[PDB]
Amino acid sequence: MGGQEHFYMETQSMLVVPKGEDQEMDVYVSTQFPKYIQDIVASTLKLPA
Amino acid sequence: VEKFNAENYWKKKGLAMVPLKFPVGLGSRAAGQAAALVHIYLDGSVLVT
Repeated sequence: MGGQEHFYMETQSMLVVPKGEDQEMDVYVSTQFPKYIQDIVASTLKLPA
Repeated sequence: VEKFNAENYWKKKGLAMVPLKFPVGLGSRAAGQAAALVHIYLDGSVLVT
Protein backbone atom coordinates (compact mmCIF):
# COMPACT_ATOMS: atom_id res chain seq x y z
CA MET A 1 0.00 0.00 0.00
CA GLY A 2 1.33 3.40 -1.04
CA GLY A 3 1.58 6.51 1.09
CA GLN A 4 -0.32 9.78 0.74
CA GLU A 5 0.56 13.48 0.77
CA HIS A 6 -1.57 15.54 3.13
CA PHE A 7 -2.16 18.19 0.47
CA TYR A 8 -3.52 20.72 2.90
CA MET A 9 -4.29 23.66 0.59
CA GLU A 10 -2.45 26.06 2.94
CA THR A 11 1.25 25.08 2.82
CA GLN A 12 3.48 25.15 5.92
CA SER A 13 3.29 28.77 7.10
CA MET A 14 4.57 30.72 10.13
CA LEU A 15 5.49 34.18 11.41
CA VAL A 16 7.86 34.39 14.35
CA VAL A 17 7.91 37.80 16.07
CA PRO A 18 10.39 38.66 18.89
CA LYS A 19 9.02 41.25 21.34
CA GLY A 20 12.38 42.81 22.28
CA GLU A 21 11.95 42.37 26.06
CA ASP A 22 13.10 39.45 28.25
CA GLN A 23 13.67 37.39 25.05
CA GLU A 24 9.91 37.04 24.51
CA MET A 25 8.80 35.31 21.30
CA ASP A 26 5.35 35.30 19.78
CA VAL A 27 4.96 32.45 17.29
CA TYR A 28 2.08 32.59 14.78
CA VAL A 29 1.94 29.24 12.99
CA SER A 30 -0.35 26.94 11.02
CA THR A 31 -0.08 23.97 13.43
CA GLN A 32 -2.15 21.32 15.22
CA PHE A 33 -0.04 21.39 18.41
CA PRO A 34 0.67 24.89 19.90
CA LYS A 35 2.13 23.43 23.13
CA TYR A 36 4.72 21.44 21.11
CA ILE A 37 5.66 24.59 19.13
CA GLN A 38 6.04 26.46 22.44
CA ASP A 39 8.29 23.69 23.77
CA ILE A 40 10.58 23.20 20.77
CA VAL A 41 11.02 26.98 20.24
CA ALA A 42 11.64 27.60 23.97
CA SER A 43 14.04 24.65 24.16
CA THR A 44 15.93 25.92 21.08
CA LEU A 45 16.23 29.43 22.56
CA LYS A 46 17.10 28.00 26.03
CA LEU A 47 14.16 29.90 27.53
CA PRO A 48 11.44 29.04 30.02
CA ALA A 49 8.08 28.24 28.46
CA VAL B 1 16.08 79.65 62.57
CA GLU B 2 14.98 82.36 65.06
CA LYS B 3 18.70 83.13 65.59
CA PHE B 4 19.21 83.46 61.81
CA ASN B 5 16.09 85.65 61.36
CA ALA B 6 17.11 88.10 64.10
CA GLU B 7 20.58 88.31 62.48
CA ASN B 8 19.48 88.53 58.80
CA TYR B 9 17.12 91.10 57.21
CA TRP B 10 17.09 90.28 53.47
CA LYS B 11 17.29 86.46 53.91
CA LYS B 12 15.05 84.43 56.25
CA LYS B 13 14.74 80.77 57.16
CA GLY B 14 11.56 78.93 58.10
CA LEU B 15 10.61 75.58 59.60
CA ALA B 16 7.39 73.57 59.73
CA MET B 17 6.15 70.11 60.69
CA VAL B 18 2.97 68.52 59.35
CA PRO B 19 1.24 65.18 60.26
CA LEU B 20 -0.32 62.67 57.85
CA LYS B 21 -3.43 60.52 57.97
CA PHE B 22 -4.19 59.17 54.49
CA PRO B 23 -7.16 56.78 54.64
CA VAL B 24 -7.21 54.11 51.94
CA GLY B 25 -10.42 52.58 50.63
CA LEU B 26 -12.81 52.87 47.70
CA GLY B 27 -16.60 53.48 47.74
CA SER B 28 -17.79 49.86 47.72
CA ARG B 29 -16.72 46.21 47.84
CA ALA B 30 -17.24 45.75 44.07
CA ALA B 31 -14.83 48.62 43.27
CA GLY B 32 -12.07 46.80 45.24
CA GLN B 33 -12.47 43.36 43.60
CA ALA B 34 -9.54 42.05 41.56
CA ALA B 35 -8.54 39.03 39.50
CA ALA B 36 -5.55 37.11 38.13
CA LEU B 37 -4.64 34.20 35.86
CA VAL B 38 -1.78 31.77 36.58
CA HIS B 39 -0.46 28.98 34.30
CA ILE B 40 2.25 26.47 35.19
CA TYR B 41 3.91 24.97 32.11
CA LEU B 42 5.40 21.44 32.09
CA ASP B 43 8.99 22.72 32.39
CA GLY B 44 7.85 24.15 35.77
CA SER B 45 7.88 27.82 34.67
CA VAL B 46 4.99 30.15 35.55
CA LEU B 47 3.14 32.84 33.60
CA VAL B 48 0.98 35.21 35.65
CA THR B 49 -1.21 38.18 34.79
